[PDB]
Amino acid sequence: MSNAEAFYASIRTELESIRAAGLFKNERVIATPQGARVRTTDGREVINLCANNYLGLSSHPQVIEAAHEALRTHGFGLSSVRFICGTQDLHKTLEARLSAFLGTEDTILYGSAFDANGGLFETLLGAEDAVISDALNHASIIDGVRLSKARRYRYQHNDMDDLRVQLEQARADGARYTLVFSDGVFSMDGTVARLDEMRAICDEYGALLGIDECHATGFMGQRGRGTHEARGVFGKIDIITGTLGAALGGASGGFTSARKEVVALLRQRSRPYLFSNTVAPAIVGASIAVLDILEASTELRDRLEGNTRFFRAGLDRLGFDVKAGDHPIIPIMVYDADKAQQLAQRLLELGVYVVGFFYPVVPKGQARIRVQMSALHDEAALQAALDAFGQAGRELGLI
Amino acid sequence: MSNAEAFYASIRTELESIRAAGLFKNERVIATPQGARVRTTDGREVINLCANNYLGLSSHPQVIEAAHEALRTHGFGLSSVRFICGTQDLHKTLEARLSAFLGTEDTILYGSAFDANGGLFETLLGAEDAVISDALNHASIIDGVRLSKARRYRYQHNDMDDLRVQLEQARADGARYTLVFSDGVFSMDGTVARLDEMRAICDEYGALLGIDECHATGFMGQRGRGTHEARGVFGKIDIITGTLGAALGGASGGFTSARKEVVALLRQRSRPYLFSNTVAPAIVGASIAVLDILEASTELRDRLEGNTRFFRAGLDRLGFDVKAGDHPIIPIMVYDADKAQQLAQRLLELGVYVVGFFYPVVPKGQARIRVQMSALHDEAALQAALDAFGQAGRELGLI
Ligand SMILES: Cc1ncc(COP(=O)(O)O)c(CNCC(=O)O)c1O
Ligand SMILES: Cc1ncc(COP(=O)(O)O)c(CNCC(=O)O)c1O
Repeated sequence: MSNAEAFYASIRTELESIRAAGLFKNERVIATPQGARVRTTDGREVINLCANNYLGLSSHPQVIEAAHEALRTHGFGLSSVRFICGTQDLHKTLEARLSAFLGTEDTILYGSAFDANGGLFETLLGAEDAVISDALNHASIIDGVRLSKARRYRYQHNDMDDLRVQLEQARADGARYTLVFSDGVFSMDGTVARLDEMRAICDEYGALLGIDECHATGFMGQRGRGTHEARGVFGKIDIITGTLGAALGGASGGFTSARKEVVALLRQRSRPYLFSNTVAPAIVGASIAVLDILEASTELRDRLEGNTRFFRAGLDRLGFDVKAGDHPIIPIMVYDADKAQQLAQRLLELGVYVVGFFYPVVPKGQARIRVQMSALHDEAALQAALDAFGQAGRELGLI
Repeated sequence: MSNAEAFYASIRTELESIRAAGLFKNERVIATPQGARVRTTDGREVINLCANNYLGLSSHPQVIEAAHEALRTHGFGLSSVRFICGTQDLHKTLEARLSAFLGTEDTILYGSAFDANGGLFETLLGAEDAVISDALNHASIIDGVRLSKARRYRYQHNDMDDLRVQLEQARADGARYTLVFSDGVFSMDGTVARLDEMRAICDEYGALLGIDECHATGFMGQRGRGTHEARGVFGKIDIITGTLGAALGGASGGFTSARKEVVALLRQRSRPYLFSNTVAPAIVGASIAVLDILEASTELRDRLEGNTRFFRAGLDRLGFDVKAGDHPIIPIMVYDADKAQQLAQRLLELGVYVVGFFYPVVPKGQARIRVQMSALHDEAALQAALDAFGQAGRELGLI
């Protein structure tokens, strides 16, 4: 046995253990555009209830047409980072429009929200500084923090008292600048960070407040500006990182939105911005069309909150443990990972497309289906899916 | 004076410090698609010699048309990670086509090569293991390694004796598995890793061999398959990370190519694959077309080789320290940062678009112009470029 082939055996052993634990993820091959209804390669049409396509913009024909026109005017790829020959007029326009949309001075585009978080903390903070994360922060945030030299603190999920505890220990530890950072809306449980309280706590200690808005931008808040609008702290946020790949088009891209001087240091120093490709022209162009759509009417936002309020009441009535208000992320807890695999595959047989969340995506013993509402869903599909959840929820002992 | 505002003052001071040092980067706003000639929003049309558009596919009409078709048949965004509802038949087809193109059993798509590198080492290696890196490895590789718990060794740039020294030490320090990782072609100086020697040196120690192929795929090797083809080690590479945003279209996306079990574990466990958007349908479809073009004929990479040997030989006869031929990346050292921005500015006035390279993109005191060849250039442009380089070169003291 050679070391290299030994290595491949440890990999194959690891892959076999993951199956045995029921934790192996199987990809489903979709044959159609993203949509509230979708078809797999077997030709079966099913209701998609697990997409980040909150506002239906992923296949919106005006967004689609703006991609066609940006290809015509501005080409397919740029094959360059921003500071060389990857900045088109489109990127500057989109950054201006996102900053106005979000209430910030400026905005810097990244290839993904993952890389915005990746290149944020190491650029702005040093060994003398502290970052203090909600314990449930998205993986991209944790890895961005791990790449920084900052001192790290974690506070219990949504626990404003533990947040005060950590800011005390961080100040005691001699922190110079302190950044409190959290998902605006949490990926896996739908809860909404208490930004109004956190803005107050931050001011008291003099800490910066940064949020990750991937699951808020476009629909949270009366005008879909984000969690900070819904919490009454619009214009009061130090750092917004976010994605173009959820409600704002779904294709690719991310951003950091902040005061002008923060954004300016990120262009000069942030590693993903210096060393990774610019957002593709058709993407930037369609994102500008997305902002025109959402600033013209809150209808899509309102429709989402409506469908959500409907489908949440529905799951309440059936005996599922869902709070039943608004929150387009409806986490249906099943704890056991094998149950989650069963429920996902039973619901697929009854014409509903959802997917099992289990470790390492969610913690062990806390498996779940993450149901995700879209503004696309019509009452027929909504009522249809409730029947599939009621039936499958009874066949497998959940209600 | 509040802590928050003092932080912003720090950022402002640092920006100012960057500008005083001659290290502040200013983006130029291009109003046109990417191509051999380009026009900025001030109307001036100029010769582009600093794109990653090595094969000219960034605005190739068949690549633009495939992206058009994919928008029609498969939509704009998927707004989902792969294991949920972000997998279309296109992603499976491109992963298959790429594996065949590169000589590997399977491929896993990422949002970028930056993320492919970011999600590799932490998923495959542990604290018991070792990574040995060429000292000039790309920032994305260093960042991926930093995120893993493996022990880190560096060998001197392209120094095969030092690599053996590190392989001994890593063995003497008790490494379980050892992965030797390197740029295929190096970002900032165009040198080509000595994969033939390294595959042999790796084999002595049973170390793995991994390569970052961003500046190679499409055009390195007789059939353009990679640096490994060019060194006669095709099919003998444990790990290939690489991009779709350079020679292969220039829009977005990246990949890791490896044996079936590595790729399978990357799907199960790689954080950017789990937690960041799938590649957009238009980019995957246009990528499948890109491989159709490059597998039908070698003319584009052949015209790239010609354009390079002509231009490298031309700058040599002009007195530039440039050397030989065949390396599409032509570094032109100026050392001083100011001299780098001046040279780039003077070349713009003479009708050539290049950009100064300086810290932190390259080391302090080692500023350069990174000329980059494309297959797109006619000899009238390459000749007008040479005249522009001879004039600006002798005006600023370079020749
Ligand atoms: C060696 C290397 N690796 C990874 C990346 C990241 O690629 P993506 O664009 O796919 O993230 C780059 C980008 N380098 C761009 C340049 O040299 O200008 C690179 O040069
Ligand atoms: C809070 C949060 N932050 C960052 C990211 C990364 O975004 P990009 O896809 O732009 O890299 C995600 C992805 N979330 C995927 C999901 O919830 O299924 C997220 O949920």
